[PDB]
Amino acid sequence: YTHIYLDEDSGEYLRYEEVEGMEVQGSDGTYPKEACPYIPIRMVRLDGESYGRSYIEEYLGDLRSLENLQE
Amino acid sequence: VIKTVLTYQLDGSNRDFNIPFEYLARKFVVVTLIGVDRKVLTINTDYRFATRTTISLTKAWGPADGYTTIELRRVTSTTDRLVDFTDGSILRAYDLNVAQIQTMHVAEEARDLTTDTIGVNNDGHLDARGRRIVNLANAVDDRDAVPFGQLKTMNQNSWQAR
Amino acid sequence: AIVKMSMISSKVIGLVNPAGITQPRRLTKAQTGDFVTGRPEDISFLQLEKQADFTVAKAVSDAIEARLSFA
Amino acid sequence: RSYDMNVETAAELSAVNDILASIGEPPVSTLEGDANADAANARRILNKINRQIQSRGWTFNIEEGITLLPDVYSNLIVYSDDYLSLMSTSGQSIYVNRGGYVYDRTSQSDRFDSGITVNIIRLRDYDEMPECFRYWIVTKASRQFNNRFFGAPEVEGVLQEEEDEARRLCMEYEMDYGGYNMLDGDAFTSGLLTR
Amino acid sequence: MRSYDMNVETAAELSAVNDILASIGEPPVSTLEGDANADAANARRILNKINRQIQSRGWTFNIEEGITLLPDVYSNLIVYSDDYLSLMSTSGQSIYVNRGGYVYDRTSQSDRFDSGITVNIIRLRDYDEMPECFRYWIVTKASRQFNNRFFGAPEVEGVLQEEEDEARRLCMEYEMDYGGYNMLDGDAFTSGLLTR
Repeated sequence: YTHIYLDEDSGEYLRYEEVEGMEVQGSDGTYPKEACPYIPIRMVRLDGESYGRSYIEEYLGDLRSLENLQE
Repeated sequence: VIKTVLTYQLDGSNRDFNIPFEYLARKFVVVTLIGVDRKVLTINTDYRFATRTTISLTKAWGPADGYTTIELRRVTSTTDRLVDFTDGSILRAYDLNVAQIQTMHVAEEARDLTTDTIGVNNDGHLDARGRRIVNLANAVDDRDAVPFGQLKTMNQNSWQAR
Repeated sequence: AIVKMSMISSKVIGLVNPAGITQPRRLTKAQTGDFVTGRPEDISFLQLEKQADFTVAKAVSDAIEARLSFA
Repeated sequence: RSYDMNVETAAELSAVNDILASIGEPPVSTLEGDANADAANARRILNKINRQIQSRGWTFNIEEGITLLPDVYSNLIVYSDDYLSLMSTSGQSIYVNRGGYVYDRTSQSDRFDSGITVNIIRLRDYDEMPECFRYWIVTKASRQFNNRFFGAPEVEGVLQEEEDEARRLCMEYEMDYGGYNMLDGDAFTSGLLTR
Repeated sequence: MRSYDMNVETAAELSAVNDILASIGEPPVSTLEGDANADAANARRILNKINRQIQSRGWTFNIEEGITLLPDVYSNLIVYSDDYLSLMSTSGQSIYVNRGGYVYDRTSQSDRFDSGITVNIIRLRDYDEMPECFRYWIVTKASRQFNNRFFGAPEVEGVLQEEEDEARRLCMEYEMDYGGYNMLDGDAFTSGLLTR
């Protein structure tokens, strides 16, 4: 498990690796809030929601109906 | 002089049973198998009318099942009359007699049921009318206000307390 | 309305005339070929007869779509 | 005058109505020792027609999730004569009457330990039927009584017409009662409306 | 149900007279204690039967949608009285039937109700309360039944058939005039579509 989080104080992202219960002393990297190499992605962003809303999400009804007809 | 119930006792395993009264139709004779609950036996499944006045049961229904009384009450409907008269009929004497019999059966059933009760009178008094209250064993317990016959022995004991 | 009519149309029901002699059990329990006793007229299938209403609905929908597209 | 007495209908007024279908006169008792050869016949025809109409299968008289409990000692279920029809809730029926007890065709066994759920039509009294079905039953009974015994042509024709009208009314009553919907409310199409 | 003689005669005398005339029977003037006529009671029976049938046909002026049938608070039983020609539900498939003499909820398999049910009921009402067109239709149908039960007269049967058809046409006209029934803004589905 690799977990990165905001520093509780006025700091940058803190990154560490947890394998089984305890972390590994070797992995203690710290990255700036700007150049984070993990880069979560989202296609359609909605306020509140953390992520999701694929493009095919809002055409799923058309797919449902067409598949029913074709079946 | 003949009651409409004639409550029975299983007294072991018995099948044949008798009724003292007379009914216009077997739809007006109910057999409620009381004992642990007010279990009632319907017709064709638990009933069998071998012949008139000789009602019989499918099995014994002995006390081992918790049933001790099978009172064979008689109830005549007051909504489904046996003979209803029409202005174009013949007026058979059998019709008039059947009508009077059913109405008398309904009233005699409603006079017998109500007469065996305890309740106040117009003066505001409830009287047992000299009807001994049998079958109340264990009477008392936290001052329940009645004895069950042990009073005789208790008073004999208290008489010779000395 | 049009999509729901199409969904109605998708369902297939085999209407067998009771006055006929064809029995569906021997139809079902039969492989390809396997001459069976019966008459074709006995077996009929329910259909959605609502066609003219479909045509007028399609015409109105096309007109509305055209005006909206121009808009 | 100003009272609301109710006259009998269960085999009492129906028998009178069947009798009046022909020139016959109204009886009163219908249970009198006098056999009367018309109250008995009219009652028989009325009861048979009632049983047939119930067995035809209708929305109100079909009970869906009825569970039948086998006798514990014998593990047998009695297929009573009152059970006009007995079909499984699923597509295929697997229960039939063997001797006088339910028999499972596929399993080839009538020893049921837990129970069964089946769509069952149980015979119910004539008075318990709706007005439409009561009228249809009475008309059918009158027509059959006439055709069997009196054989009056014009009465037979008019009673056939009235039987057709009564059947139409009962069918419309059933369609109104069911409220069946081919859209949501149907089995196959309700799922398709998941767009 | 009800016996023929229980109801008093106010305008049912005209209907009974018409029924008796459909066979030649001369018109009575009492329709009461002073009848002693076997062809008057046999006409009132037909009139009552036909009135019940016509009411059970389900016309819009006697559907009385929205009842609040109440149960006994100590027994929790509603009574499916014989007067209730047809008891149904405002929604789709109805769940109320008649077991014994009390309403039975087949889906719930229980006839014990706490608050009160709402139904689309057709409660029987006297022949007088029927409109004029419905009274004429009832009279014509009762006349046909009386004639073909007691006398015959095929030509009279045909004439009564034509009169019954005309009376039914008039009754249907009255029903459509009464209801209104606009398919737009009156329908339960299209009216919502016209919201725009």
